[PDB]
Amino acid sequence: QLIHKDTGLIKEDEVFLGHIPLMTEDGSFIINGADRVIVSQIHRSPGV
Amino acid sequence: KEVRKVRIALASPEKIRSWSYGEVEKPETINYRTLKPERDGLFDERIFGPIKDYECACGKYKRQRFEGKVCERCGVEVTKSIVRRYRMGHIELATPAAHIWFVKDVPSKIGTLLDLSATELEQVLYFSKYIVLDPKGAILNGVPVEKRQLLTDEEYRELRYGKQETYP
Amino acid sequence: DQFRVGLARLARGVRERMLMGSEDSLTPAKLVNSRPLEAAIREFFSRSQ
Amino acid sequence: EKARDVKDTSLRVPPGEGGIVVRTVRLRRGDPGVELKPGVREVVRVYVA
Amino acid sequence: KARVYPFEDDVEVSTGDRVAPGDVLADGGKVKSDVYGRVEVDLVRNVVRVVESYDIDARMGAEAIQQLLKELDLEALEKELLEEMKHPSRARRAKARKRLEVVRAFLDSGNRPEWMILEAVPVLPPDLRPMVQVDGGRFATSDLNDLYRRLINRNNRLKKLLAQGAPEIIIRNEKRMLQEAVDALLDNGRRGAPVTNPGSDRPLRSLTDILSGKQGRFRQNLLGK
Amino acid sequence: SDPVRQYLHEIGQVPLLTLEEEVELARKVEEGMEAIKKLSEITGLDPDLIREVVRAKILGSARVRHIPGLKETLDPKTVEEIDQKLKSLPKEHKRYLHIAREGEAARQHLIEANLRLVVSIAKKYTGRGLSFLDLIQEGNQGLIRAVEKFEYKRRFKFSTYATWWIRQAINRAIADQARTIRIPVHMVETINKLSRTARQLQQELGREPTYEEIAEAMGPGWDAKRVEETLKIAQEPVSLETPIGDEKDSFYGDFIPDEHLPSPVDAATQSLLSEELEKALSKLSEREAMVLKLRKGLIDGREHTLEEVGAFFGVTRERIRQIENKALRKLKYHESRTRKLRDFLD
Amino acid sequence: GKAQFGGQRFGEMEVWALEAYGAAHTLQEMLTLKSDDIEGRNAAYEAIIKGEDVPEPSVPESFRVLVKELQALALDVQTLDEKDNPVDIFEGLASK
RNA sequence: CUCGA
DNA sequence: TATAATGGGAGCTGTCACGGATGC
DNA sequence: GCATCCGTGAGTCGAGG
Ligand SMILES: [Mg+2]
Ligand SMILES: [Zn+2]
Repeated sequence: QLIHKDTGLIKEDEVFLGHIPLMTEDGSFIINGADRVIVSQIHRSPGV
Repeated sequence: KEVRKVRIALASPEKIRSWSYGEVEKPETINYRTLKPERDGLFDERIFGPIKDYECACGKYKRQRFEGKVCERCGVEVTKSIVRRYRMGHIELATPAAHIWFVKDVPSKIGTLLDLSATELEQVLYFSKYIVLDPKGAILNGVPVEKRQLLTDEEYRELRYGKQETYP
Repeated sequence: DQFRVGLARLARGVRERMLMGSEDSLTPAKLVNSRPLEAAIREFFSRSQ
Repeated sequence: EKARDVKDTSLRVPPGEGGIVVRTVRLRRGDPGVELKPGVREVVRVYVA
Repeated sequence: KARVYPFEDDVEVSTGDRVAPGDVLADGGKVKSDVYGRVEVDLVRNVVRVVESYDIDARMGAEAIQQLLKELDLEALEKELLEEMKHPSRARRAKARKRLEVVRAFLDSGNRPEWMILEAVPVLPPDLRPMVQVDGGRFATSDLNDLYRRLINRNNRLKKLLAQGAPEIIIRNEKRMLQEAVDALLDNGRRGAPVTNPGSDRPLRSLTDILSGKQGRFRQNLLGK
Repeated sequence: SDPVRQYLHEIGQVPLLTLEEEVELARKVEEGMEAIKKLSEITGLDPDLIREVVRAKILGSARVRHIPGLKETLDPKTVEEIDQKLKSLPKEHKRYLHIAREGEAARQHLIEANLRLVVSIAKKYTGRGLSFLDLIQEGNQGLIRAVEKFEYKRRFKFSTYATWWIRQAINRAIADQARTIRIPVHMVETINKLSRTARQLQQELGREPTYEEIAEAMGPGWDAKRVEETLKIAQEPVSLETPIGDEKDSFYGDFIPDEHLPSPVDAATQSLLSEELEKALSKLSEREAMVLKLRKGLIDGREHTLEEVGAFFGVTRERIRQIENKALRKLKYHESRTRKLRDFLD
Repeated sequence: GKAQFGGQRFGEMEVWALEAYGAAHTLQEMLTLKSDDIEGRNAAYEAIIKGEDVPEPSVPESFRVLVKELQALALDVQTLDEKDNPVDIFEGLASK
């Protein structure tokens, strides 16, 4: 929604943002026809 | 003759120009609809040579009979296309530019010759400070300007255009 | 994370469009260019390590 | 003999490969559900088991 | 900080002109110059004003550097460095030696120091930085072409800016950008941020990158094939 | 270290004009140009030359270069001759010279004072194929144009008129430089319109549009084929140094064969062809073989007419044509007999 | 690569092996006729299909590439004979 | 990048 | 071609040994 | 005379994509 502070005018709309890849039942993706897997990454945890 | 040695040396501007077959004046590559090299651009057959063996750009000459002949209509030498691997071009700079190898390879060769530190050479080369070539009897803070002196922007402006100020 | 990056780029585009154009006839659709978001996602799923 | 206008640019079995053809897929421009990348008239896929 | 000089007759100097003491300002030579400075002819106030300033030659960039390098007399400097080698302090002998090695390198080679500054930038043959059409009919090209195009654009814009009498800040900026463009062409990443193509973090492959390293020309194409 | 920071500092050195200072400078510039016109009227010289001499004196000896339009090469000698031709004028005439000088000075100061506006505008055109500094410089050119075209009589602020020329310059720059394969500005506008239209269509369709839908949305004169051809012509090249696995592994260029140079096989085939053709030609008399060679271009690289070969051997064109025919006939006979040249026909 | 019908890489270490064997001609062959010598490889193929012995190799193309790329860095690399007189490896094709 | 020696 | 508009905006950083200007 | 910042190397080939 778009709001002008002075006018008080409010315009609202549902906008299309594109697509998001879906994970298959088995935990993988299909990207441009080919099955792919996003491998988990280990890193140093945030903190002090 | 037999190759026995290989020498390497600095190239002078004149040497470079002697290598060149033409100046590249336009940042253009090829034409967007003909897919042929643009004139005076990075792929120009006028400069670097013909794309096809023994054939000018327009097509007035298409055989080996004409060899060394430079077409008058399109300005392309009738020769082997292989020369597009060998013929150099050049770009004539409006202002001189330092060859970074002789600047950043520490210690700087240029900086060593002129007794300039890396910081000073950087400040001059990338336009952060001026350097004096002829003081012309100038005076800064009482002490007269000595040659090869490092002036800031404020100092140089005060010395070259004078001191002044506006008060509201 | 990549979604967040793409969204940030989209937002920059949004403010950029808010500075321009007619100031009374602006719809969400006019301000939002989705291309950088789609690009970030596509980049993640295609060319991420 | 007049030299022909066109030449052989066919897809052939590479050295050391081959077998039995089990599937073909043909995608043509100007046909339902089909839109290839710009300039591409058609794409053919052959599966060899 | 200026000196005023009123005039009742035709003035001999115009605005901008640089002036030394004992210079003919106006009135056929009656009123002259006291200090060093720049001329501001005030027609309203009817006065020749002189803002105190010298006609210094202080330059910036590879123009200045090239000048100083051209001025160098190698043999004299060699003499002085030899005198510096006779010094007791070990450090001064070290520095003098290090300098004298460069000096004598130039002396013995026959190379001129100023040649370390470029006036004409060479352009590699196009077949070594090709623009080729791939299988699908699309085009692939070397980064060198983009580096060269950056260079040419900045150079041409510089020539136009000089042709149209642009101010100092603008020309300085353009020259700086030109130097950086040459630096990107020869050795991208060596100074400052590496040049990248739009929509990518990948540094463009410069002339230095082509030669050196495990993927460089020597190891990848000459010592093995 | 950071060129942008440095430039913003150098820009920060020059203070922003007040309305009065601005108007004053603009006035001085306008009257300066008028003065150059008057000096052209009096001296009979070229306004351009006079402008260049005045500008030369204002700037200094540091910047004295040849101007493209000038019929005379601008060197300190000539500018001194012209400056002495100007200084040798009567008072009321010599006045315009001072007017002009102060005009140029005001010009410089006006640009330099208005270098910030260019930045404030140019910062909105990033990510379009041109560096920030490049955008700034082009915008600066636009600013110069604005300075030279501005008119203070209309009581409009200089920023208003400058912004237009600055935007014009930046946009022109982007449309002229952003692509490696240069595309004419009008075509660039068409391509960008096509893009905006496709994007609107996808924004309304919840998917990317077909060529057909784009054509529909583009109006009359546009069909699917034209959309496709436009998109095809708009395609930018990819880098040969694009990495395939990682930076230390492979480059796209490594997978591209050279199609130009003849392979060893092709070269050897051509060689064997020449040799076999000479072999076959040796079975003819020297004249018929030579006539064939001249008519097919195996000698001096070009095929002669029947009149040229005929004049070369000293016979009628009909005669030489008949000799060519009998030569060919013998070649066909021998070839049918030995079948040594068939395989080269592909 | 097999897909591009490619050749095996004869790397630095393989070269070292040939050097250690003193197999100078085998090595030079790998360097020239077998890879990147255009006149050399063409003539070698033709000679072999003719049943003749392979000819003497000449300059590898990647060395010409090296020379040109050094020229692009404003360095003048010159092949000289024993009398210190320049020898043109580009056969006049690059000299005006 | 992942795999192999 | 004229309302006025006037200083950017990226930035996670877990190795190692040497030659170097330096610069403490 | 001694700690500090910078630039540079860090196995091979082969395969997939
Ligand atoms: Mg239509
Ligand atoms: Zn021609």
